[PDB]
Amino acid sequence: SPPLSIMGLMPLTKEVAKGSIGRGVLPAVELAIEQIRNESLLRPYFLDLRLYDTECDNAKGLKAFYDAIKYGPNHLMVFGGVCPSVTSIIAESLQGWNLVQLSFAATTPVLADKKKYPYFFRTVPSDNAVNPAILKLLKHYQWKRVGTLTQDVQRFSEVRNDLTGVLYGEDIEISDTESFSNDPCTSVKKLKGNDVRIILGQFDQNMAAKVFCCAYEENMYGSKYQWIIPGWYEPSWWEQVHTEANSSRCLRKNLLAAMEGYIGVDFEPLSSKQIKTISGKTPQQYEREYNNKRSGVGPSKFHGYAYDGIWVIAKTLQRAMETLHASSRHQRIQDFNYTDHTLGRIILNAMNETNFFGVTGQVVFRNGERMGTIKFTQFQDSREVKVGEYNAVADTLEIINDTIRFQGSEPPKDKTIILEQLRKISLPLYSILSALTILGMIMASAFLFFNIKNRNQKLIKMSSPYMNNLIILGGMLSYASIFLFGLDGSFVSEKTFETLCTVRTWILTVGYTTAFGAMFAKTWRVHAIFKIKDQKLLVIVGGMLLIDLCILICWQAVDPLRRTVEKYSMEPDPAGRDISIRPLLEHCENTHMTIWLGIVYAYKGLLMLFGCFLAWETRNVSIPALNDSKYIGMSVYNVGIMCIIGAAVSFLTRDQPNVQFCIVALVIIFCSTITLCLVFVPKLITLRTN
Amino acid sequence: RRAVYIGALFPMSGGWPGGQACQPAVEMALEDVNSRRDILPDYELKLIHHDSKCDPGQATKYLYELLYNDPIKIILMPGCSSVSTLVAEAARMWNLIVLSYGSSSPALSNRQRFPTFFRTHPSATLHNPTRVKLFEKWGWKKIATIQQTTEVFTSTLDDLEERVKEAGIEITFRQSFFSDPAVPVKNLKRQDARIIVGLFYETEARKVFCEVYKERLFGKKYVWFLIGWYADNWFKIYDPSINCTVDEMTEAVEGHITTEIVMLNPANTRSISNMTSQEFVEKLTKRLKRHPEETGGFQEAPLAYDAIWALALALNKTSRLEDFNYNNQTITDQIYRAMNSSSFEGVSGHVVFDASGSRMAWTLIEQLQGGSYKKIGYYDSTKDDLSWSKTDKWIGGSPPADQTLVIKTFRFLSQKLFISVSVLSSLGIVLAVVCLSFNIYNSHVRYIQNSQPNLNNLTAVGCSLALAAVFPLGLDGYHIGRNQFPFVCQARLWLLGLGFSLGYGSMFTKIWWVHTVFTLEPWKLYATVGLLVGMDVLTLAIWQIVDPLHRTIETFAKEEPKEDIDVSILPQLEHCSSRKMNTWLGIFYGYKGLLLLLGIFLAYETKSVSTEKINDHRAVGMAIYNVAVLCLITAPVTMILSSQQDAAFAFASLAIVFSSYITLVVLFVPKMRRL
Ligand SMILES: *[C@@H]1O[C@H](CO)[C@@H](O[C@@H]2O[C@H](CO)[C@@H](O[C@@H]3O[C@H](CO)[C@@H](O)[C@H](O)[C@@H]3O)[C@H](O)[C@H]2NC(C)=O)[C@H](O)[C@H]1NC(C)=O
Ligand SMILES: *[C@@H]1O[C@H](CO)[C@@H](O[C@@H]2O[C@H](CO)[C@@H](O)[C@H](O)[C@H]2NC(C)=O)[C@H](O)[C@H]1NC(C)=O
Ligand SMILES: *[C@@H]1O[C@H](CO)[C@@H](O[C@@H]2O[C@H](CO)[C@@H](O)[C@H](O)[C@H]2NC(C)=O)[C@H](O)[C@H]1NC(C)=O
Ligand SMILES: *[C@@H]1O[C@H](CO)[C@@H](O[C@@H]2O[C@H](CO)[C@@H](O)[C@H](O)[C@H]2NC(C)=O)[C@H](O)[C@H]1NC(C)=O
Ligand SMILES: *[C@@H]1O[C@H](CO)[C@@H](O[C@@H]2O[C@H](CO)[C@@H](O)[C@H](O)[C@H]2NC(C)=O)[C@H](O)[C@H]1NC(C)=O
Ligand SMILES: *[C@@H]1O[C@H](CO)[C@@H](O)[C@H](O)[C@H]1NC(C)=O
Ligand SMILES: *[C@@H]1O[C@H](CO)[C@@H](O)[C@H](O)[C@H]1NC(C)=O
Ligand SMILES: CP(=O)(O)CCCN
Repeated sequence: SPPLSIMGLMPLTKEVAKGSIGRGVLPAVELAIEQIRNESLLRPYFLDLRLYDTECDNAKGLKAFYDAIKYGPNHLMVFGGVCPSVTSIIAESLQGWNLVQLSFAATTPVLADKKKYPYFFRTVPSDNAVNPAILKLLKHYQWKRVGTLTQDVQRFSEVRNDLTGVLYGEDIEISDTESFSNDPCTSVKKLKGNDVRIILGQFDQNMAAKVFCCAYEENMYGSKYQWIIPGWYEPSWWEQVHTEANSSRCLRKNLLAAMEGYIGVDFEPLSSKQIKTISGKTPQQYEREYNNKRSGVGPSKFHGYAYDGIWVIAKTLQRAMETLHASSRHQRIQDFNYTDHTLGRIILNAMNETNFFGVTGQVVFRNGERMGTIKFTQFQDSREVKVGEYNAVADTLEIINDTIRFQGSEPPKDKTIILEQLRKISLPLYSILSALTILGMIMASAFLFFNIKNRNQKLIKMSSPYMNNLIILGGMLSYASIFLFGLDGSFVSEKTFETLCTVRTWILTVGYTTAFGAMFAKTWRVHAIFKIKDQKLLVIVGGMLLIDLCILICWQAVDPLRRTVEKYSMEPDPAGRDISIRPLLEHCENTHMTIWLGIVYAYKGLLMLFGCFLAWETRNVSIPALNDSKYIGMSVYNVGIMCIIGAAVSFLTRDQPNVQFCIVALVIIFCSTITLCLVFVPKLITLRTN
Repeated sequence: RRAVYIGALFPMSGGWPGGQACQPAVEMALEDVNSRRDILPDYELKLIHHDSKCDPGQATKYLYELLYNDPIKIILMPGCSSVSTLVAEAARMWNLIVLSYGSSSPALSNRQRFPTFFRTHPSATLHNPTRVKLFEKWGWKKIATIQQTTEVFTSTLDDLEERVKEAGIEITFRQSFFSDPAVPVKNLKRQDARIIVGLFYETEARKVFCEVYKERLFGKKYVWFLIGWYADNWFKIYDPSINCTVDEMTEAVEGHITTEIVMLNPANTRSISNMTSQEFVEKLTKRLKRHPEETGGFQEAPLAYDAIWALALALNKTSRLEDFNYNNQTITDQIYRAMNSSSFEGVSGHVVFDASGSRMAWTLIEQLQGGSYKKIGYYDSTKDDLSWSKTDKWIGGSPPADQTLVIKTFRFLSQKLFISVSVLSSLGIVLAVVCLSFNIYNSHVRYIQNSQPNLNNLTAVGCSLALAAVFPLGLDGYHIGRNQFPFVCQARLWLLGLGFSLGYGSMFTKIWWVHTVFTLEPWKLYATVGLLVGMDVLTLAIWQIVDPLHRTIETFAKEEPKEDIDVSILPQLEHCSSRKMNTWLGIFYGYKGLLLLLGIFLAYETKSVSTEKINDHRAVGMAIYNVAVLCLITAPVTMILSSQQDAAFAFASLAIVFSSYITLVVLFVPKMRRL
């Protein structure tokens, strides 16, 4: 039974700070060989394991490596290596002799580049097996606005570089990305100014006290935030790193209430369930046997991820040894002068595929890295508790429910609420103006009653019935316009809003026409005085109104002047809590607002100017009591001035919707009451004289 | 003669091919040191060289080959930095001496970890006294870095960020990558930095510049800082490991800044080997085979040429070296004591490798224009010398910057709207005083029959002082509005408070009498009017001397001028106001408006006759009604409209001019009527 031996390098003495770890894993392998020795799968051979010392030092490690090469038998693979520098130095220079290295505690991310590490495998989930599980947890709580805060070391930059490639494809965006070297909370102040609420951190154990105290001053705690932190720190790491001979810049009792309920992400040492594994015993059997197996050496947390790795090595060698050739193959596995490249290839390619249930679940690989299990923890009452699990082959996340909680009564939100709001008219103003217009309508009804009452009285001058009736009918029809103007979107429900603005224009144009006709009747008399028909002047004012009204009705039949709406996003806190509200307001416009409105406004201005010329020319035509050429003149000058003011005002006050309504209302109501009183009340006083 | 052996690693490919110019140079040195009978009477030196590409794998294999072969070796001569660090860390267990010649890591200065290490190459922190200088000439404060994660660049970046803290400049954005730089460049583009300093190898230089082409992070507002010891055409070679093309790098590397260190004595001296410097240059260029412009590692030949001579002089200083084992100490310390006390002159000036480094002084700065290299200017570290040459060609003749923001006050039409109002005021201000003069000199029976002209002189003076108030109203920050701006608004307020009150009172007292007479005069009404106006005078002077209106800036308008410059304008507008205005102005306008309504009430309450005094009541009633309605319409508008660019000035000016015109015509129509 010729033997075959494998090399191992680990710290051994007690004078170092990381020796017991080695002294933590030496009994576990001491079981597995006996378990082989009780079955002897290698029947014509015998397994041998050589152990040496490195003390995680380059000079001594390289000397021991060279001495083991020079004065040793034919070795096949190398297994071990715990210090994060000598491991990399070996693996980067492992290709010259064609061996494969297997580690069980090296969790540094630089060993993931298989462009310069072709011959390196590990049986422990590294720090890149955390990035999938967290994303799926987000898909359990719908968190999308997230911010990252990282240090600047190698392992904390490899994780941040891997996060984009893992988190690519989904609808989650990284809002901020900061990096500090000695002062963290200048960027904590930038994250405060950017208003983030979910924080994922990557920094070592030492910087955490400083980050949470200066982050505590900026108030990024309470029931409004959530921190995701790596969790391979030693237990109770805060009751003593905070003391640090004084570390006065942040005290204890104003920090324990600040770092409340952060989420820690780590891996899991053992399996909770029970099936029949590859050995033939339960995980409980192996844990009891290990716990009564050691004599006085304190326990470690890595003896399980290496106890299965040794059995992995035995099964790969057994699956690689038995190829088709036998005699030449035993000559070929005893002629190994470290030059057989083909033997290295058949070892790597046979180790590449492996699938069985070990002691930490199924042992399956992906590009060298083991698919494993992830454990979640949360901080409650100055202690850490386990809250979840994440499978990798089934891609499920199990939450131990009846345990987790939150500071409020619900999960927090990623960002505040955007609320759109319309700007409404004041209801007391609308009620008052509507009541005043209604009173004017009633007064107009009384005036029409008077006009109809003495409709057949010789003392009524028997002159201009129809023109005064038409003036007062135009005024009655115009008061309904200011009744109709002050609408709102809540009281129309977008049912008649697309029609009321252009029938407002309809009624308005009718009012303009009747106004200009009662204007023009005076100028007709002045044209007669500056030198056949019963109803032709009425006919001609109707013809003018009809031609300019069909001009409007067809122009607007073609013009679908409809509703629009703009917004002004300057959202403050009105209620004081957090709902950001923005204002938006509607309109009724068209794509040709300059041409058509400019044309109609210019023609109304031309009519007003012709009336102004007639009023300038005529002051006294010696008219008898049948005419009242002075009141009409006073009315037209007060109308032209009031209109050209209300026009320039309504074209200007666009950003104040609660003054232009009251302006157009006062100019219309005031103009109409003054015109009707100046027309009517001299006759009213005459009738009062009787 | 006996023979001794040295071990050497010469990198001839990879991230820094130097050996192609360094292997013949050492081969030019041994034949000169083995020909002088002074330094070695009974010994010969032999060389065992090996290629490494400065990759740690082949380096480890050949190191194992050297340490366990025959015969026994004496010194090792490493190459690139990853092997120099590996050999220096590993050589403590065999008691050897490491002498590097191309490593420039600052972390090799820590003598506690590296006891037996010497080098002739200077430290890499010599670039940091330079870069800060180019940061003070062009005036920048926000930069950004990108590096390849080897400790040689981390320590240099640490020293730069340590020494930049004193000049006020501060780092803002850091990035890192180990082998694939796509995500840091994408994030840097998304963060939009403008001044970038790169620290990476040559092949990663190509694999980042084709991806900076693929992310459009170049052009007019981006500055790139690089290293200087690359080849002259390090982008004109064919590389199958990339997808980019040559014109996508020709447009990518235009306008970057490179810094290097000079390495040759420019003077004309005599060395220790009886040879000047350009004759040495001529012999070396003759021994090679390709052109010296593209031969890698051409600048570092005299350092290796002095690195051999120093050990030669040291070996003459020791002068029993034939039974040297790998476990005896008394020779390693004897040679160490002989090497610590050595200093002489060689080819690179005086050679004294015993310091904390930093024995060279000068540097050299270059830029790339049109596919050609150009030397900008030298530098000295000690005496702060800076031999500028004025040849830097930016885009537009000026270097870029980050982004800024200008502050702009508003103005208005200082000619068209102002000179027209001024001439329109001047047309009437003289007619006012000539009609006043006509009121003065016309001592006439019928004018005595009309009203007493003192109350018309009051109205005229009031309207004159009101008319002479457009000039304090139209002036702004264009001419005078620097210091006595509160006094310009004060002039406005004094003129306004006088000129309205005087004329309105001079009408109101006439209307008061013409009311109270109808259904003593020479002294009763005038004195109570004088009292009333002095009351009005007191009201302005009370809260004009207790809480005046000095200045107030209002800023509303937004960012983003969206012009061809990235600058951002912030518009504001200044006007004269106290802390509280909407109470005092409101109460004064209402208290005056009540008096105006009372005046129109008194004008309405009797219009019928006039007797023995004057009969101007219809005209003065119409004029005061017109002025009243015009003021009542115009005045509450200018309080509402805050955009006073073309509305609030124009409305008030039109109101003032129309009121003045109507007052004048109503006042001096009956004179033309009666004459
Ligand atoms: C290399 O070393 C040699 C010496 O071995 C140098 O040649 C020497 O050059 C000097 C002038 O610089 C010569 O001085 C002259 O001496 C002659 C008589 O020998 C005399 O007639 C002249 O008036 C002058 O004094 C000297 O002779 C000569 N050495 C020999 C042996 O001839 C040479 O300059 C050195 N090269 C460099 C680059 O320094
Ligand atoms: C090592 O084993 C893995 C897994 O068996 C191989 O990955 C490939 O995985 C896909 C996914 O099912 C299969 O469809 C392919 O057939 C696998 N390729 C094979 C078996 O060659 C991986 O390729 C293997 N590597 C080597 C070098 O053989
Ligand atoms: C990167 O390079 C690959 C080559 O490996 C490109 O694939 C080629 O694409 C061109 C089209 O531009 C084809 O004509 C070739 O036949 C392709 N060759 C192969 C081997 O695929 C690839 O398109 C390139 N991608 C980018 C983004 O540049
Ligand atoms: C270094 O080399 C020089 C020159 O060979 C040695 O110089 C000595 O020079 C004097 C001059 O008169 C001679 O008498 C000596 O004989 C020389 N020394 C020897 C050993 O020959 C110098 O000694 C050497 N340095 C040493 C040996 O440490
Ligand atoms: C090795 O050389 C160094 C040179 O720096 C020695 O350090 C001393 O450096 C100071 C610097 O001002 C000099 O004044 C001393 O003369 C140096 N001492 C000596 C003995 O040269 C250092 O002492 C040397 N010797 C060792 C380390 O054993
Ligand atoms: C700082 O030192 C004083 C002196 O003993 C001590 O009372 C105090 O607790 C220290 N501060 C902290 C945070 O431990
Ligand atoms: C999970 O939590 C829910 C609360 O919504 C509870 O009703 C249910 O029983 C829990 N399931 C467990 C603890 O298995
Ligand atoms: C990183 P290194 O100083 O060893 C190579 C320097 C090349 N001039």
